Amino acid sequence: IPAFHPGELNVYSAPGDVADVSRALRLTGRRVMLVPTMGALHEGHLALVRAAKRVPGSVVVVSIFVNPMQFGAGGDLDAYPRTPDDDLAQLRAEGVEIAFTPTTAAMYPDGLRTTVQPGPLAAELEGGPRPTHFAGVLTVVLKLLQIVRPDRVFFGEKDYQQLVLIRQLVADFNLDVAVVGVPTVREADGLAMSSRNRYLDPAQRAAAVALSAALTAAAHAATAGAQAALDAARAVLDAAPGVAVDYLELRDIGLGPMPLNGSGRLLVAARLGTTRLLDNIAIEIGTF
Amino acid sequence: AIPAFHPGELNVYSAPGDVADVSRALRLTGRRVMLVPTMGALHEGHLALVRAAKRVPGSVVVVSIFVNPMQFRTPDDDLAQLRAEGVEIAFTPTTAAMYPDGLRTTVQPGPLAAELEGGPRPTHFAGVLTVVLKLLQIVRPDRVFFGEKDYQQLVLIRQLVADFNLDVAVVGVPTVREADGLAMSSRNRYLDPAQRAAAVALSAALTAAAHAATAGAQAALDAARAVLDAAPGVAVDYLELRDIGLGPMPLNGSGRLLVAARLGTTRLLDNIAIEIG
Ligand SMILES: Nc1ncnc2c1ncn2[C@@H]1O[C@H](COP(=O)(O)O)[C@@H](O)[C@H]1O
Ligand SMILES: Nc1ncnc2c1ncn2[C@@H]1O[C@H](COP(=O)(O)O)[C@@H](O)[C@H]1O
Repeated sequence: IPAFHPGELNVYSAPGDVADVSRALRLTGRRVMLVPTMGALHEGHLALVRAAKRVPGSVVVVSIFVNPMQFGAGGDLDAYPRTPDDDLAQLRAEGVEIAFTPTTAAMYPDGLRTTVQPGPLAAELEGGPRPTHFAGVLTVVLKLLQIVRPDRVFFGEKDYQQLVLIRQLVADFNLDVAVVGVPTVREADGLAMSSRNRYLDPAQRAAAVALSAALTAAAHAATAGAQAALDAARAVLDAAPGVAVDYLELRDIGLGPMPLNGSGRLLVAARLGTTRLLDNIAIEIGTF
Repeated sequence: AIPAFHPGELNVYSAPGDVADVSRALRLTGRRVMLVPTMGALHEGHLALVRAAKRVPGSVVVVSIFVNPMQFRTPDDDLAQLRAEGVEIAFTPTTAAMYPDGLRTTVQPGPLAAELEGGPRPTHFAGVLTVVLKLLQIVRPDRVFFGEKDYQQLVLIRQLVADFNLDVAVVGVPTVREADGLAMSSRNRYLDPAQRAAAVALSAALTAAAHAATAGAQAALDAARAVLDAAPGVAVDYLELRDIGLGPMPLNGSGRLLVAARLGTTRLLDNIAIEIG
């Protein structure tokens, strides 16, 4: 075990350091909570931190790691926002005791060798045109789960397809961790918080309310059925200046090879200028 | 509740959750959990892994018996052998219990899996590493035991453990051999007398190579080839000298010589440590 100062933020870069500290905490009865992030923290991330915090006896580990493996080449990785000083300041303000900030060399010392191959869900929606993205996510999350060995791991409903795929990972590899989904944090007007929102200029920011407005319109229209819900969403998106829809799909909640019934998830992705935004919402069909 | 466990007796569990719960409970009581993965049909080769696991102070030995459909049966007899060895846990899951959602998330091995045995069987090691990762997470052993017999499998499991940051020690156990050197395998019984006599060439070629190695890598390889060449009906699939991690052989130093061959319809493998010079 390296130094651990309780009630203070401890920052570890070495996998072995955080693994030792986590083990030592776990052996003395603390329950270790893990919150994977790519940094540039905002209130969406803090909702996961707080959910973790409220677990009785919890120690909270927030990982910050802009994982190269889930980026496709073409400057996306270099372009990802990095604000380490603000991130650690926020974690201190939240009472988090552990930040895990690994280097690329420590996570990938052998490059890409053994990796996780996700199931067919990874080839759809976000994965359609980024066929390796979710292998990247599931590989790093598996590694983080093995390094930290948390009792529970926290993921946002914001990245709902990611959340579902993490549940598949946990189920399919018999991982002894509880996956906790945390509801999407929104701005006052409905805009889902994201580190990419900083790339919307004033006009795009105004137009971007249409994604959440479309989804919530759809959620309410859904008493009248799937077609009514989808066409409500399309009408709002269509009314929105310079929103280019990539997809809008209503699926069963597991997003799996199962047709939609009473409970679904409506998912949208759209481009505003160069910024790709995502949102999703629970949908109940024929239910008021 | 935790499932029943009778110390000193063979306790058999088919449900992953059950062996998981028992393993956890035992870990907490001051046992070190040892895992020995098999596909049943046990012989002295498997028993050497068992005995290596047993000798670890405070060990409780978990032997898994599971025929993994993804890398492609004497149940009562296997179980009696384990009882005889003083094994306390056998984990005998069904395919449905191991794969309740079918094949979905899997492990994708690195490029070593496309080589050597990955030649004729390109999907084989994905199946192995997928099932071994699952057994590791179910049982959560302190140490997991594999035979040097399947050396490429062993090296790939070390890669799995390293790459996924798994907290388990991987223990390789030396190949158990018949009196004439042939590596023990359930496949040996398929050989007719001519083929069984010819089959001694694999181990003879490797051991010759090991001793020829004082004269350098080429002398070792040529020695092995000459012994394989003295045997009838032995179709060599490969004969390769690699470093101990199965990368390219270094100029001198330690390596591994691996061989595979087909005798009629039966495919046999063997391998040996080589020290160059
Ligand atoms: N607005 C939000 N509400 C809830 N969770 C979020 C939000 N934005 C990001 N997250 C979650 O925080 C984790 C890290 O997000 P990221 O750093 O963007 O990869 C993921 O589990 C996200 O789903
Ligand atoms: N002759 C042998 N000597 C040492 N280990 C062996 C031998 N035969 C099989 N094993 C090991 O026993 C384990 C189970 O093999 P199997 O049941 O063939 O999957 C593997 O780790 C094998 O490498």
